[PDB]
Order: sequence, then C-alpha cells, then structure tokens
Amino acid sequence: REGVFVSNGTHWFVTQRNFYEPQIITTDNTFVSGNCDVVIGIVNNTVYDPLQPELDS
Amino acid sequence: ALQIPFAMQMAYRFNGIGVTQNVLYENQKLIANQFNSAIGKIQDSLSSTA
Ligand SMILES: *[C@@H]1O[C@H](CO)[C@@H](O[C@@H]2O[C@H](CO)[C@@H](O)[C@H](O)[C@H]2NC(C)=O)[C@H](O)[C@H]1NC(C)=O
Ligand SMILES: *[C@@H]1O[C@H](CO)[C@@H](O[C@@H]2O[C@H](CO)[C@@H](O)[C@H](O)[C@H]2NC(C)=O)[C@H](O)[C@H]1NC(C)=O
Ligand SMILES: *[C@@H]1O[C@H](CO)[C@@H](O)[C@H](O)[C@H]1NC(C)=O
Repeated sequence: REGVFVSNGTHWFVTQRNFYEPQIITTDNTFVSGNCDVVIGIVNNTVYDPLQPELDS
Repeated sequence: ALQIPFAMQMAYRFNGIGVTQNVLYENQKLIANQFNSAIGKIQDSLSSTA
C-alpha cells in the first residue's frame, strides 16, 4: 500500500521509500491484485495476518 | 543517486498519477511495447519533418 518490499538477506519487510523503517508484512501494508502468473520478479514469502491469532485463541 | 529497478521506478511513477501500481506490473509487456513503438515513431518523425 505504501512503501516497498525489502529484504535484509533472509526475511522480508515493507518500508517507506524515503527512510528505512522495516515492518512485518501484513494485510495492513499490502493489497491483493491478480495472481502469481503475470507479475515479473514476484518472489515467494509468507504474510502474517493480524486477524488469525485473535480467532485462533 | 540511489539505484532502483526500472520496473519499480515506473511503479512509483504510476502511483504518482493516481493509478494503483498493480496496473503496471499486470501490464508490463504492453507498456514496454507501447514505449518502444513511441520511440520508433519519434525517430521516424524527426528524420522526415524538418
Ligand atoms: C534480518 O532481520 C531479522 C529481523 O531482526 C533477523 O532475524 C532476527 O534476528 C535476531 C538476532 O539479531 C533474533 O533475535 C530475532 O529473533 C530474529 N527474528 C526472527 C523472526 O527470528 C535476521 O537475522 C536478519 N538477517 C540478516 C542476514 O541480517
Ligand atoms: C513459489 O511458490 C510456488 C508455489 O506456491 C511455486 O510454484 C511451483 O512451480 C513449480 C514449477 O512449475 C511446480 O512444479 C510446482 O508444482 C509449483 N508449486 C505448486 C504448489 O503448485 C514457485 O515455483 C515458487 N517460486 C519461487 C521463486 O520460490
Ligand atoms: C534479474 O536479472 C537476472 C540476471 O542478473 C536474471 O537471472 C533474473 O531472471 C532477472 N529477474 C527479473 C525479475 O528481472
């Protein structure tokens, strides 16, 4: 939604463009669009959902 | 100067004109072809119209 995905070599974060500030990737930082068969350079990872833990417990 | 992949640069640029950046990535090949054709047309236009 705002910022870009970066990686410190092992983990992926989403940070604002003009100033490093890594954050855990979640549904509050990313919006879904399309599928994985069209984008070029799309990588694989896991996006932690804030809602899942609340309902699981 | 900070490096950045050209594709992500155009994603920022599209964001700058109120278009969701997913539009660029889903249509990257079309945009590239249109841009190349535009450059070719410019080359043709300059070489003929003084
Ligand atoms: C990339 O950043 C992550 C996040 O800090 C690093 O993983 C953490 O490393 C610290 C040790 O410095 C641990 O205390 C944390 O528990 C780790 N996080 C998780 C979720 O396990 C990771 O090591 C960094 N990678 C590099 C190459 O620097
Ligand atoms: C990212 O993950 C997907 C699966 O979520 C991978 O897709 C696999 O692609 C290979 C090559 O065609 C297939 O044989 C597998 O069956 C696919 N997986 C599934 C679950 O269908 C994809 O290759 C991964 N890419 C990267 C860069 O990690
Ligand atoms: C990036 O460039 C490398 C070569 O340096 C190539 O192997 C890879 O497929 C390219 N990926 C993208 C998304 O352009």
